[PDB]
Amino acid sequence: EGLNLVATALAVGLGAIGPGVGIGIIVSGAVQAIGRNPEIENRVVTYMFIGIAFTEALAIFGLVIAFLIGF
Amino acid sequence: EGLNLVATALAVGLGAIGPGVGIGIIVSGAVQAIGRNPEIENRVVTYMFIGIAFTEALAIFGLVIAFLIGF
Amino acid sequence: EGLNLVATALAVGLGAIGPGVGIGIIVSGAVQAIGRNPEIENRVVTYMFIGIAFTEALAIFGLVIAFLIGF
Amino acid sequence: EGLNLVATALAVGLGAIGPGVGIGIIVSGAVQAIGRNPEIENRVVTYMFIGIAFTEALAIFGLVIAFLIGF
Amino acid sequence: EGLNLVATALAVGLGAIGPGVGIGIIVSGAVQAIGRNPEIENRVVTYMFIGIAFTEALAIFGLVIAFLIGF
Amino acid sequence: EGLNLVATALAVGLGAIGPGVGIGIIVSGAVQAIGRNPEIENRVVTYMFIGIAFTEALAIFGLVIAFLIGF
Amino acid sequence: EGLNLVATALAVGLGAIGPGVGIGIIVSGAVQAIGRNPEIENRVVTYMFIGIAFTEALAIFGLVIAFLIGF
Amino acid sequence: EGLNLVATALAVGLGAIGPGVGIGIIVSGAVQAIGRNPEIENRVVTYMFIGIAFTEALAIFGLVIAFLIGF
Amino acid sequence: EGLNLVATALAVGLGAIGPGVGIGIIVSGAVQAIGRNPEIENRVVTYMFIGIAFTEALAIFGLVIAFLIGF
Amino acid sequence: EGLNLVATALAVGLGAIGPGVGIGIIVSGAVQAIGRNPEIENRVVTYMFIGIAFTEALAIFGLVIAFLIGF
Amino acid sequence: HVEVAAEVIFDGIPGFPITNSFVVAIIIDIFVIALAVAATRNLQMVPRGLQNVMEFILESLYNLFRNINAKYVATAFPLVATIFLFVLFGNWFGLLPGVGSIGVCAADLNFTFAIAVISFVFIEYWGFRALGPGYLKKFFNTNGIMSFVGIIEFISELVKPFALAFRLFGNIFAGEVLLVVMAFLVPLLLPLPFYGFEVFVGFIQALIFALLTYAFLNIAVT
Amino acid sequence: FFLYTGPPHVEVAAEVIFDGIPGFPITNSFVVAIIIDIFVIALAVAATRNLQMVPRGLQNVMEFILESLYNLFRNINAKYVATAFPLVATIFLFVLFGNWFGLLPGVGSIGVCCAAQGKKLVPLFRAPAADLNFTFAIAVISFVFIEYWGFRALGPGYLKKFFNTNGIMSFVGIIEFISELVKPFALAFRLFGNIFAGEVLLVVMAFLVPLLLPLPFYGFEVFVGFIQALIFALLTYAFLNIAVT
Amino acid sequence: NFLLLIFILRALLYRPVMNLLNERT
Amino acid sequence: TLFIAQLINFLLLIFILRALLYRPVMNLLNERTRRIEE
Amino acid sequence: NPTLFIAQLINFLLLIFILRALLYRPVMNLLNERTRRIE
Amino acid sequence: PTLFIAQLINFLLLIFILRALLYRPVMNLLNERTRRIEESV
Repeated sequence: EGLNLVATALAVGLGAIGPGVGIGIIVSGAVQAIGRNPEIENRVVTYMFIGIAFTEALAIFGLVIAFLIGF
Repeated sequence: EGLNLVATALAVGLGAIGPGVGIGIIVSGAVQAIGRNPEIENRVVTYMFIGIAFTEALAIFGLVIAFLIGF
Repeated sequence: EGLNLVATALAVGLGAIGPGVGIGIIVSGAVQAIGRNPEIENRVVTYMFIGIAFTEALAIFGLVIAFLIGF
Repeated sequence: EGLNLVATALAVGLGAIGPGVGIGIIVSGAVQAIGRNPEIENRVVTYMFIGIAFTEALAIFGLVIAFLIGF
Repeated sequence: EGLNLVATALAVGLGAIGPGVGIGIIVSGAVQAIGRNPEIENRVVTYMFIGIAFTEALAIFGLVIAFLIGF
Repeated sequence: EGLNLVATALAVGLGAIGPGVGIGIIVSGAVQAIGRNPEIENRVVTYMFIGIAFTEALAIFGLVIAFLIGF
Repeated sequence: EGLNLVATALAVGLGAIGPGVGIGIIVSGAVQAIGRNPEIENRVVTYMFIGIAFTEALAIFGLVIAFLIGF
Repeated sequence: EGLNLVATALAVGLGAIGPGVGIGIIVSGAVQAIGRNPEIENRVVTYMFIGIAFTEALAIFGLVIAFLIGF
Repeated sequence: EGLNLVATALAVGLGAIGPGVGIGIIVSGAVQAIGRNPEIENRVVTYMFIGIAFTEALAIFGLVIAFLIGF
Repeated sequence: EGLNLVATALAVGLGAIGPGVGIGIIVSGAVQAIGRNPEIENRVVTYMFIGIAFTEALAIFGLVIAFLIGF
Repeated sequence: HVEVAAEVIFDGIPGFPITNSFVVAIIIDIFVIALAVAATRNLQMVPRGLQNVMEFILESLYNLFRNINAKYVATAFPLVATIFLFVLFGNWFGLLPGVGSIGVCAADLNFTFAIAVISFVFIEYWGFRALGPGYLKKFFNTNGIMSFVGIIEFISELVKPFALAFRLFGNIFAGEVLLVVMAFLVPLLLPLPFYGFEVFVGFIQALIFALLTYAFLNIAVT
Repeated sequence: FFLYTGPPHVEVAAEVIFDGIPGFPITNSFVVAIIIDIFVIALAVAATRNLQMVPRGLQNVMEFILESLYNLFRNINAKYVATAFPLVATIFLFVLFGNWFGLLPGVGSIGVCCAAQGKKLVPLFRAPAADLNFTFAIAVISFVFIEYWGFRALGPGYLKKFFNTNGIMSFVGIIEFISELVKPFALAFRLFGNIFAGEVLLVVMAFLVPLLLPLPFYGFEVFVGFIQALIFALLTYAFLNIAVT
Repeated sequence: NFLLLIFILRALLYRPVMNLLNERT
Repeated sequence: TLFIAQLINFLLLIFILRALLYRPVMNLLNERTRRIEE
Repeated sequence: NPTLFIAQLINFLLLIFILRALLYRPVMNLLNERTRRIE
Repeated sequence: PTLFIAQLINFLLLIFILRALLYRPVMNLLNERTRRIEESV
């Protein structure tokens, strides 16, 4: 009927707006902390990736919901 | 009717956006704090972890409702 | 007229939108404070926990609305 | 019809997104000041309670309509 | 029909996120200022309560219509 | 037809959905600059009021348009 | 039918939050700028009203078009 | 019919939402930086003009889209 | 009933929304940095320009797809 | 009808918003670090590149699903 | 079972036989008169409680007004003083003081806007009194290119009191609706201190209305 | 530049199967996984070569990659930096291998018998990474390994991680455990969403104007695949450390 | 009705204002 | 019969408020009264 | 599906064992020898 | 199919473009490895 397509579109659009500014401020804070001190930069780089991955997982859920709707 | 599909879409999407920017703010603040003072490290990292858990609780609340509507 | 499913979906998602980044910002302020003053954890984390307590409860109310669909 | 439940859902969602982030900003602003100096903690907590009360008034504003539609 | 009923929800629910984040930010800045300088403790409170006098009206602007549209 | 009511509610809901957050930043910047320099006053207050008036004009336009279409 | 009133609603509501809070961001930054250094105020006098103009130039775009919608 | 009217309304509103907050941040950052130090005015004014041009580009794209839809 | 019209309008608006809110923060950071030190000089101009071009590509879609709908 | 075209529009625009705002904070934090210890320029270049890369990954997710709906 | 209703009446028209708003106002006035009588005749040099109303409220409000707008406060002392010691008192009388609109056998629309019109009178007369043409300053003047919305700001000043009246009508009515909802479902107030939250919100709203009137006067000053 | 022709059509699917099913059902994804494993084994054998401390000779590149991975893991944690090192390195250069060969000539067209009939021309490709079974299996193995490590290192504390988290009032109980359970599902879905989306972009975005549109897109896709492999490898160790912590 | 209560409260406060002024001196 | 429930709610709220503010409100009033001192 | 998933899991485990048998495993011993010689 | 030919052409062009810059990076990595080997002595 085409409303399934609208569902997929809305799902992926929300799943994109979700982590956009999230990962943006993630890497912004990471590079800010790196600028503060390049000694512990490795430790904070290790830590920021899990915060990236959680938002990525949320976006992936939003994306695969659309695929499940399509099939 | 497609309302079920658009229901799942709205559920997962609106429930996957707030937690995303939440993760962003969480880990951003955590990385500035750690760069400024990494002595606390795990001591505050654990508090960062429980904050991650608190927002992931809302994320999975949205996800499980989307799954329940899907089935 | 399956408006109930889209209703509960929008309710849970767009009620969980808020407390997500709310929890993000509370723990961002708290992690900065701990990076400055750790030893206030008896008070400050309480102000965390108090501030946390109001957030999800509001979203919890939205979750109750979801079960009102089951009623 | 189910449009009444859709109304309740939209009302509670939009009346929870506001205070849901509002209280987070309340406590965040309080906690940065607390971390800066934990000496004005009494006044900070009082004004934080004032902001919490205003946000709770907003939440009640957006919440009572959900039961009103049920009437 | 119930389209008037959902219109009431549009009226009451909307006009809350803006004023909600405003209610957060106003006291966040106020307590930051009072922590940085306690001697302005009077003026900032006034400069706090003026913001109230505007922002809550916005929410009331949503509320009153929600009743005018309701009856 | 209640579609006119839906339009009025959406307009007023969008007309008064944040003007307190924009001013929310206004008051925070004002009090922060006052804390930074308590000597300056009135000049910042005058700009403060000018910003308030320019911000609330859009909400006034939204409310007056809602009234015009509601009668 | 009332879809023209819906057009008026979207014209006045959407496109009002954006410039409405852009005005606040503009004025606040000027406030801390003049607070940190009041000797540049005259330049700020030039900088404020032009920017406040341009953002308002966007807002009136949503306004007069709505009047063109009103015919 | 009326679909074109609400189309133009949505177009202008969603084309005015972005550049509004955009130019707000533009002018806030520019005035803060020029308040930091003089002797970089001409260059910051050129960058301000670059920012206003880049925002008004999208603004006029959104405008001319609705203008062409009007015919 | 003119679904392509509202499709074009929504595409254009929701493609033009992003770059405005991007470029503001984008150039605010750079101009503040150059005010702190003109040392980076052209180097910061290069770091800036390419980044802005990125969001331009997204805006391209917000036109091009609509143009495909428009022609 | 054009409801699938409406879906394409919603998908592309609401997928453009996420990375569109995210990259702004990304490169802004990058240039802020440049103004604050550009010694990490080698690190920021790589770090800003991966941060923006995740954003255009989300954006290309939105674009490819929009094309699939157009397919 | 929700049974809430709107008590909107006409101030210009004569009082209704029921007159709920008038009855509540009379009850609040009687309570205030009793409180004043208990502290006027039974007043000492250092009374406790009886003089605490005058000290911690009236003197505190006067000091706050002087800190905000000194001298001007003296000119408009009663203006905020009448705003104070009222509305809140009505809210306390309206906070289900016994019957609470249940088994009886500020929300008023006109009353609020009449108070807004009275506040407009503060700008109508005392407003710009020190200037006279002060209402025309920065409004389509030679610098009107930088003050084009200055008239609109006055229009905002024209809508600022009425919106304040909306704040008076709203929240107070909302609180009653919330109380009625709690009565209809989940009785005995609510899990949160619903009565206490409503009372605190009403007191804060009355104080905010008084502060808003004072700030409007200060903005009219300059 | 102009793209006069070449834009025949666009067609995509969830996954592709292969032959050999009669003896043992085999999917094109299993064939791609076997090819990736064979390539990894050949690289290891060549990297081993004489193994007589031979500098450069390509081997040094693999040695440097392994050393970088080991240093990253050691910085992440040290309790299991040795035993779990091969487990973490298993994902590395294999998920990267799945990201690899996605840009091969006719990668989305390998195994097509033929646009004329397309009768049983199931693509003998199905990049392993663009398959839900492989990603789900890898995430399940990672979740099992993390749980086993948490229970063996501090299993009382692993249950005390949530149940004993805060027995009084609320606890991380039922929340952190739910988040960890979702993360295995999230880890499985992240690779499922990745690769497939890239391949989809290559099929669809290059379906119109197959000139310089697929080049930057593939480059971004290659970078994204490498970053995703590194992110999964680091995230497994991070989850293990968080369980240990 | 508001004006009469306002005048009564004004008289009561003027008496309290006089008492407070006497106490201050 | 909602009147009984409303009266019970009002009485419980009044009692809880009195129990909570017997110390702080009375202490503040006593401090304000002793503020004159002398 | 589930049979294919089980087969993929078995293949991944076998690949890990074959790698852990030599791939990286030989580099490990070699890396440790290099680190010891670094002393 | 012609899609395979187009993908092959695009892959060849992308490989050439990537190698034009990877020649410097691979050389830098090899130089670092050789420097470490020399430092081993």
